[PDB]
Amino acid sequence: GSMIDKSAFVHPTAIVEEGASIGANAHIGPFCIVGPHVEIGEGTVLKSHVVVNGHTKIGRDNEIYQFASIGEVNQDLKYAGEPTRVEIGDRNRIRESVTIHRGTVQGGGLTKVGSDNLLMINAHIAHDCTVGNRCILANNATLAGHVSVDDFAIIGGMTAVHQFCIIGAHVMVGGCSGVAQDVPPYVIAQGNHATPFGVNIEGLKRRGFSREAITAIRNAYKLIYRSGKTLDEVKPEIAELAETYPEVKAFTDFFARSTRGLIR
Amino acid sequence: GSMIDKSAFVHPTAIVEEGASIGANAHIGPFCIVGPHVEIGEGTVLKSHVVVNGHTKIGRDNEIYQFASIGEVNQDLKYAGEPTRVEIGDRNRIRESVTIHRGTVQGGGLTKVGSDNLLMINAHIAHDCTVGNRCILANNATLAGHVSVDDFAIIGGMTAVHQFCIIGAHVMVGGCSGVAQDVPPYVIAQGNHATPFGVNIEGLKRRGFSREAITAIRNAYKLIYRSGKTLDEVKPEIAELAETYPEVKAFTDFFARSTRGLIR
Amino acid sequence: GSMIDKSAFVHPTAIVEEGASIGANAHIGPFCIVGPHVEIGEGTVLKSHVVVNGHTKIGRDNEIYQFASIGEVNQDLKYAGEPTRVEIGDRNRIRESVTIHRGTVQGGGLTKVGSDNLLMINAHIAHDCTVGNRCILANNATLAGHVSVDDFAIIGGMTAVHQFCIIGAHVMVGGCSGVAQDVPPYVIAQGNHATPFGVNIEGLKRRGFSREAITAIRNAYKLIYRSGKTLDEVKPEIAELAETYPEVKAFTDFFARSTRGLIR
Repeated sequence: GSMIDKSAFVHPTAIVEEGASIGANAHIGPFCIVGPHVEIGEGTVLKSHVVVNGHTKIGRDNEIYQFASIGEVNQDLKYAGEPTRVEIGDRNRIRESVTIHRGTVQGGGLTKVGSDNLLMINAHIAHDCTVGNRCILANNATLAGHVSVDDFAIIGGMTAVHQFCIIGAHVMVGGCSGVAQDVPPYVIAQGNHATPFGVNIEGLKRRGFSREAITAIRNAYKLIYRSGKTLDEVKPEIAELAETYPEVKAFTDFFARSTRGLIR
Repeated sequence: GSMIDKSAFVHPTAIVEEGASIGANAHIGPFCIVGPHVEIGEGTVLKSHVVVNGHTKIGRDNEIYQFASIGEVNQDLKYAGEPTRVEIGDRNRIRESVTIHRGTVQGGGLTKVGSDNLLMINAHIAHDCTVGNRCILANNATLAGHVSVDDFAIIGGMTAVHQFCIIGAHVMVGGCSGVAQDVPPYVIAQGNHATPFGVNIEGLKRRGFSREAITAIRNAYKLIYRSGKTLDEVKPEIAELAETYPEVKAFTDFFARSTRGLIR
Repeated sequence: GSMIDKSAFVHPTAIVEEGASIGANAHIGPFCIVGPHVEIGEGTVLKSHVVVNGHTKIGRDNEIYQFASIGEVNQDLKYAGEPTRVEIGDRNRIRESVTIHRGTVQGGGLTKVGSDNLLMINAHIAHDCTVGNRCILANNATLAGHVSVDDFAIIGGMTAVHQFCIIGAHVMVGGCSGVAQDVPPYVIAQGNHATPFGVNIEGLKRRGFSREAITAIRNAYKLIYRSGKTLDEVKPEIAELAETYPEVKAFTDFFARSTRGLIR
């Protein structure tokens, strides 16, 4: 851009600073503020009273509700105004009072959110987080700095995830929990600090996983949590199992990324 | 209406859409948005920065504080824009960032709030909830879909009530709790998941319950929780006790509505 | 004042009521409301969408983010509109949706916040609280009425502190906690209800405490929590220890103020 498409609507009370890019059939509602380094994709709606600023790219067909703050200065004590970034994909529902903060130089400079996510009232995405696709952050859920939340994962209401933790794909974290370590893919976690409670079987079933994939995932879970062996001992057994059941590879990929140890 | 009473005040910066009904001596503050299917009763005040929309009826002498969202699209994954409803009674104090969402077709189409309630900062009332009269939802308290909160009940700060649960009349739920089942009237509940901790005796005393009513309620509580009998066994004993002490009937009425089992 | 300094900026969309005092190089952003009894110090910024009202004094070089409410009517059930007060010092970072409420007549009439504090998203400071200097209240942290939070103390995310409690200097309260009694200075507290978990040693080290001061503080901690003696018995032993190690005096000063008993 730096231009507002002729088919975009900008409310007379909104303040869209010169340099902002606004795509076709987007809608900027009353009392919105949009900074000059913001890009808003085709079909995206900011309902009213939304602040979007920083070097922030937002994709298509998003709906962003009142009192949300996107691209804002993060809460890291070292941050000092560096031109860091936020990227948000397509078809996200970003509800009232959601906060998504910009990255830090030290943390890699980017906070990223994928597509088809539901971020419920007052959900918080800290500096340097990566949220994937089709995730749900329930009311008042909070991701601290540098947290990853992989595809399909759900974070229950009033749950806090501690800095640097990885929440694996298809994880379900129960409400009123505090997650202090990494959560392998496909697992249910609950408590404070959260501990594992088996495989997210209902989730996998609903998402079309085969009988064989669910059994294999359960077997990888048992290797980690029931076998009594060390993680070092089970890593090759899991890779071996993944030679037949491709879904089990998700564990191997996760172990490579994990830095905080596993919830146990 | 669809009209604004001559004695109502609408701030020049507020946006009240044609069709909205606004009663005598009501006050719509700066930067408020009021949709065309909203009705606002006599004496009601929207302080500033309030969004009210949907098919939403609001009674008299309410005070609604900045950054609250009333009548908004709910967070149910099946909701698709159906013209569902919110009803709010009289003399409620609805504090900053409160969210009250509209109902779902599947859930019965109505979210309802009574009168003389205090909804503290960031309290959340989900689709299809029913809050009665003289209730208190403390800071960050969250009601999931289809939750009932009966007269005089108090929900402590940072407490989540799970979908479909019934919180009985005069219940006190402690802070930092997660309520996963139904709570009988007159009971104190605390923890995650919350468990019963006797009768809300101080509450009943302050509200003018007689010595005999408090004793009778304690006896119904003991039948449920101390006697060792099944709920099926105690139901007739409680109804029998209610033949003398009318306040005990609240239990019978509650059992008829309960669907999630009792906190134990 | 009651005047706006010639070097202050007030956005054309802001509503600053006649009588408000606004200092040099202050900045009142779009859609802000500032009441007539507000004083805003030199260099203070209200980003946008901020409500400041009541008899409220705000110092220099503060940054107050969107959707924060400062000076607002408190949530005490007895409050009835009395002209009570808020005082806020210098160089505070007050993040999105923070609420700081005015005092009560019964509680002493003042809510006070010092300098160099970080109040993270949705932090809550109730009527009659006193927050000192260099404190941190993390996301969704909540102080109930009449709570004191002394210098350097940190309150973790989603943590509630109960009414009248004192949190001592250099305390660290972990996330997802509920603090129901007083916390001595220099202590780590965690849980619901929170219990003590030793001295905040890492905090003291980073803040430049000497080897001897840290040892002495640990010895006072052991007197309270390990010795098996009553608090009455240890008070003179702690005062005796403070004759050599001045930092230990913080305990004696704290005991004098404490009213709720100690977390144990």
